[PDB]
Amino acid sequence: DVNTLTRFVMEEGRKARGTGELTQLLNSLCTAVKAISSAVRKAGIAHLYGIAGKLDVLSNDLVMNMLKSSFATCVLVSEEDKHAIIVEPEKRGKYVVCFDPLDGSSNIDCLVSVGTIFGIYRKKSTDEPSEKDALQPGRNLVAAGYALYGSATMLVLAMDCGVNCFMLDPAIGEFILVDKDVKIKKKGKIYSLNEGYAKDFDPAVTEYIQRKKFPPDNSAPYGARYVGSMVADVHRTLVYGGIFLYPANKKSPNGKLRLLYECNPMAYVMEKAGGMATTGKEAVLDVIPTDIHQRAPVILGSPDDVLEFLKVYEKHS
Amino acid sequence: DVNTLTRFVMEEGRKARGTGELTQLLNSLCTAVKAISSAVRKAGIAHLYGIAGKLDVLSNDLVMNMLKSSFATCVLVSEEDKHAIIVEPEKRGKYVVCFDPLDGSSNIDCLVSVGTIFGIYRKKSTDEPSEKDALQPGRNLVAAGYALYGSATMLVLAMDCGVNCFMLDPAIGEFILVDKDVKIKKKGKIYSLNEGYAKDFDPAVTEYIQRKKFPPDNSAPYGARYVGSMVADVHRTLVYGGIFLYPANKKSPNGKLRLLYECNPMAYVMEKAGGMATTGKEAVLDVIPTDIHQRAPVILGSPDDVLEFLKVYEKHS
Amino acid sequence: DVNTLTRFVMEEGRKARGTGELTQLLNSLCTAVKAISSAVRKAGIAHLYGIAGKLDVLSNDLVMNMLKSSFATCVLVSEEDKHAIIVEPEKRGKYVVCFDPLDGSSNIDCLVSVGTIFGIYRKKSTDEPSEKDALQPGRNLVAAGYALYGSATMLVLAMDCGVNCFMLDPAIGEFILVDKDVKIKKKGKIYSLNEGYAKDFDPAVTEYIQRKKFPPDNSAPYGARYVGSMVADVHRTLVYGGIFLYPANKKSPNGKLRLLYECNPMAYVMEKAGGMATTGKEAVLDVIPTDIHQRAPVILGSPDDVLEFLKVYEKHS
Amino acid sequence: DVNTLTRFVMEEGRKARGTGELTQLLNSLCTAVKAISSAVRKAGIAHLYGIAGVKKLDVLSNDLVMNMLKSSFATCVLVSEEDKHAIIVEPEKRGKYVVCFDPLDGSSNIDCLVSVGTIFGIYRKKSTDEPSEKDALQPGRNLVAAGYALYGSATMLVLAMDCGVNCFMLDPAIGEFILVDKDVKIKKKGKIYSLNEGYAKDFDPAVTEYIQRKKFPPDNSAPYGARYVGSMVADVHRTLVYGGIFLYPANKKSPNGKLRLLYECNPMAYVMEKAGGMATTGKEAVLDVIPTDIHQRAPVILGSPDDVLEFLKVYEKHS
Ligand SMILES: Cn1nc(Cl)c(Cl)c1Oc1ccc(S(=O)(=O)NC(=O)Nc2ncc(Br)s2)cc1
Ligand SMILES: Cn1nc(Cl)c(Cl)c1Oc1ccc(S(=O)(=O)NC(=O)Nc2ncc(Br)s2)cc1
Ligand SMILES: Cn1nc(Cl)c(Cl)c1Oc1ccc(S(=O)(=O)NC(=O)Nc2ncc(Br)s2)cc1
Ligand SMILES: Cn1nc(Cl)c(Cl)c1Oc1ccc(S(=O)(=O)NC(=O)Nc2ncc(Br)s2)cc1
Repeated sequence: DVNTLTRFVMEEGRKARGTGELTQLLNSLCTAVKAISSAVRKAGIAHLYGIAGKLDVLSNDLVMNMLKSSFATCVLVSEEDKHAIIVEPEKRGKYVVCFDPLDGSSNIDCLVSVGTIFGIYRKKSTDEPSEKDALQPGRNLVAAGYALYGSATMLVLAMDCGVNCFMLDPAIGEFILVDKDVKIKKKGKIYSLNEGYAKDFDPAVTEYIQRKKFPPDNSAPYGARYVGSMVADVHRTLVYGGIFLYPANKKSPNGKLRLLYECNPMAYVMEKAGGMATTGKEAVLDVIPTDIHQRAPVILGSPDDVLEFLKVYEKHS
Repeated sequence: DVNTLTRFVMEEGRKARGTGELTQLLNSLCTAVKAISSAVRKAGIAHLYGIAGKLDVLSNDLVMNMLKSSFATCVLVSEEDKHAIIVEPEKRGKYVVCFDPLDGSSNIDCLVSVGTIFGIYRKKSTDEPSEKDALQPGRNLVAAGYALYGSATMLVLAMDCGVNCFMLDPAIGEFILVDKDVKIKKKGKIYSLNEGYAKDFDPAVTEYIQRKKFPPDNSAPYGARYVGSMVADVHRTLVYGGIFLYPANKKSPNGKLRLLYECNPMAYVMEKAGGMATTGKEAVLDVIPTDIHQRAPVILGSPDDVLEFLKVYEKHS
Repeated sequence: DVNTLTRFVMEEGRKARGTGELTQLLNSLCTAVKAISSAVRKAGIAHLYGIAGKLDVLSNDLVMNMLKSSFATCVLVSEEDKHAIIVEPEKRGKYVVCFDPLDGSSNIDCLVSVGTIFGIYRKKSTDEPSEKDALQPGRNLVAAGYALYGSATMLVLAMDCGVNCFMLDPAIGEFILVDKDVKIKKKGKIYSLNEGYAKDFDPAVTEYIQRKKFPPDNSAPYGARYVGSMVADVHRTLVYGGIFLYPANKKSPNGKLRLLYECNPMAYVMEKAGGMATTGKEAVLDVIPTDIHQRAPVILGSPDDVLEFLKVYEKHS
Repeated sequence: DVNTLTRFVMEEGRKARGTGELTQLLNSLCTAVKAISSAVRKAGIAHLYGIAGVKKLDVLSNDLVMNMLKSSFATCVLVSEEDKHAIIVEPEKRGKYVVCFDPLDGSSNIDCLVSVGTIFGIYRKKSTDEPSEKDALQPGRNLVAAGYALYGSATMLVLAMDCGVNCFMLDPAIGEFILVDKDVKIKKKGKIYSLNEGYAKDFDPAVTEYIQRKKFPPDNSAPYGARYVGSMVADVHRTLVYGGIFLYPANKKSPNGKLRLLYECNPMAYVMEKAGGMATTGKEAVLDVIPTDIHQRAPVILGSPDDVLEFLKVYEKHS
């Protein structure tokens, strides 16, 4: 039987017997994602170039408006907005959404892959909506994932029962279920990070990457990959295995990536696929935020590889 | 005024007052690229998954058929085909085409950037056509370039008078002139290579990469990017500046990339944009081929960055 | 606020808080409509014509497979099938759907307008399903409507509270609501029928056409339009006003158009918009079918015009 | 072998060993036809209805056709249904051709999603005077090429020239016109007539009789069927594809007809003849009328050759 994202979400909703508010959220999110992809692939560009005589701003506008009009959300935290967004009373619902509307849109001049990342939280108190409702630990996530605008457009959706991958067919505007319940390899052969920052590496990271290149035994050295776009680099790790690092050093003791709308959804997708995601000191999903735009270090991927990193990291503790 | 790819090539053809055989070729190749892009973006994939009840092989078949049926070619070399292709007598024209129909289609499961790379030669010998007609050095190219199937679909077109970039507008299926007479930065700040082969690196490469991480003049360290797909890495280098390296290792004593339909078209675009491309001993475009699938090492990019590598290279004899 | 067809159906579905089975139905039907439209507009025709080396049949297969796999249907009557289709046990649900997957596709060689017409009924008995579940009169319709593949693709959806029109935006694959709670004019200025059949006209129709061309009270005469595809003509009647006639004559005492999947869903749309639809003797919606493929004559449109037709009609006994 | 319109035009242009001006012309028109098609299909309508928080279609269509032709460097006078006076292309962008076009015919009923179309006729500039409006006052006999885009259930381009008529189907996945029907010819005699019978009370005595013969044939053969979409491009292309007759004739209230000679009557007549059909005004051939005004009207009766002749026989009985 053929399966779409919309058919998938309704069947899970009927199993759980909810009211439908979460499904209205996800459907709005898919629709916004399809409009973003259309703009990213440059539909209608000939008109700007004079046939008859902004991209991340538009992206944030498509996601914002579609969520407000869903009548299912109450607080929206975005990489584009300095303060959290409070939905007006007439359009209010019960969910909290943290998103990066166009991850990697800084290097979009080289036609690099870009993506939309989201984490969806349930609102905990009945107090007036405010920023405090987005300050939950990654363990509290209801669902999370990302859109990859790569050679094709794919939506990866993680929930309690696991991770599923959907492919956008642009002829009809439908996400097609193509990979059910994916699990990451127990141990990989690729390591992923920016080695240009070598002089600033934490001493454990230095040794761990050295062990990937010069094994003390006779194993094969690892290969290396780094796109510079999180949605792309993390998605390769899921599909091929290996380790992804944007770690802490003395210059950025808390890392560079934002915890809420980058680190948490990817940590969630990883753990639901059998992987791990750590800061070195603790699991990313266990961190309690105190600011919506706060940073977190992250090392994620295959479990044997993260354990091997934690072994070196603790050796230097 | 709006300019398209077809209008651009027709304008250049009347300037040159040629017959139009090259125009029919370029038009045929552009049609093949618009077809491949539609396949890479998964248009119509919903039917494969039963809505009504290989990709690089297809890419190879689309480029093969459109070039044959243009009546403009006589020898065709492809990464998918073990031997060169001899075009039948009724469809022969005066040009020779070397192409990789879907470069990077190995990592196409991680939705990595993929692309089509091509190089165009006027047949040189008057002999009956054979594989020897594709063994010309890259200096002899009439035109060269690539389609990058990234976040959007772009065609980069290089010729004697320079490099032009066209953006595919899928709404109307037309390439739109968006970057006229493009030039690479004189010097960049990103380096690109697979550091997993560090244990097999030649001493010259070992030293040059050391200089990128720990600069001797206390300048800021370069950043590193490595997609693992040549079309993406080169286009990022072209759009931003910097250096791209795939040198030899123990597994590849003659280097890894293919000279005919990977290294040379990229050497041509670089030099036509003001960049450089070397193997260490000589310019890639100066290499005289003896076998159609032969390998070459390559270091290319911004002119100041490649000169700095060769300076280190001659230090080690 | 922007509204899509999917948002419209879920919000109405939550208004009634039904099980979700009818929503899973309409979502599947909408998905088939987008697929038909893409093939009707000739997406991918280059592959059929050998770029790398039926339409009503595919249309019927898309609607059949998408409805079966919705788990919301058990009996399906289609213009393409001699007998009704009984859904297999594991996929049986509670709704009955009548559809013409591609109305007017015989004249598709002149690129005339084509359309999909559908009506949805509820299962009548709790016994095992059979054809009798589709032999309901039009008065029982839960929903009905049509897609018009014209200069654009529009979905007109009629239900208890009235009729709404949605426009397919092909860039993103979403139906956008453009006309809310539509009503036809009380009286129009256009009549629509095949006047080449003048020789077989009932005396009443002849007189009614006489008064439109030569008004006895010197009002201005009506204009004439006749496309020859029912979905197109009916939609023109709704948008501009007037009357559409395919009536009974001595040769076809029961008309030409089919009652289940052409006449009934169109009569339903008209009445829900403030119009009328008659066979001359009674309302179309009051007709009891005895065979899934039985015919009925139809006169529909503006209320003053249907009454003026019946006025002449009753004078002639 | 697969054939596209761009490949087809480059091949014919190379046979004739021309300069390339006419191919650059048609290529610009094909692109204008694809942008119009994309707009008529309502791509991007979600932005007009507030999905993220303009021009009428005939204004955009006329702007698209105008801009692409000027920028082709192949034209010098442009007559459009939208513009009162002829347009003289500025000196730096002048070429040798004159184009009379209707950019979106039938766009009045576009609210009922009726078929719409683009009609065009191409002339070479004849005189060596500085270009002016008079350069468009040539009779239809002078056409280099003519045709139409029909934005119907699919988008098709019909191109007529000296050697005949060819049809291309737009594949929107790649944006290419694909040659699908080569060298079309209309049937010698059809079974469909096309005109607005609602205005019967003003009919000329012959048109009354001819339509009388089609509904109640004197030889008791089967009657013709009637079709009238109300949009010229859809109706005429149906005539070409299936045969029959299309009529918009003269009456006492409109002695010169309603349709315009330059950008409606002549291009449809030209396509008809190059496919084996006829097109007449009753008194003379459409292609033989010498205009004195670029927006002057003409009656037109066109379609299968045998069907048009039966009209002219009735026409002359009434002198
Ligand atoms: C928790 N989680 N995370 C993802 Cl990801 C997915 Cl999937 C998923 O599973 C649910 C759970 C609850 C809901 S819900 O609360 O919205 N319930 C409904 O929608 N019920 C319906 N009734 C009629 C129709 Br038709 S659907 C939706 C999806
Ligand atoms: C050399 N180079 N490399 C690229 Cl890339 C491009 Cl662009 C370009 O420039 C030419 C040069 C020669 C030709 S040609 O030899 O084919 N001649 C013609 O096409 N003549 C025509 N006549 C009428 C029309 Br209309 S076009 C085409 C393009
Ligand atoms: C009857 N009619 N005809 C048309 Cl046309 C339309 Cl609109 C319409 O309105 C309904 C009424 C009931 C249903 S239903 O029985 O399927 N119920 C639900 O779907 N409930 C849901 N719960 C959560 C989510 Br989310 S939807 C569907 C549509
Ligand atoms: C007269 N007519 N009507 C239609 Cl319709 C068509 Cl088709 C057609 O036939 C010509 C004749 C001449 C030209 S032309 O004068 O523009 N010549 C060229 O384009 N020559 C070329 N050289 C290299 C390339 Br490549 S094409 C264009 C089309």
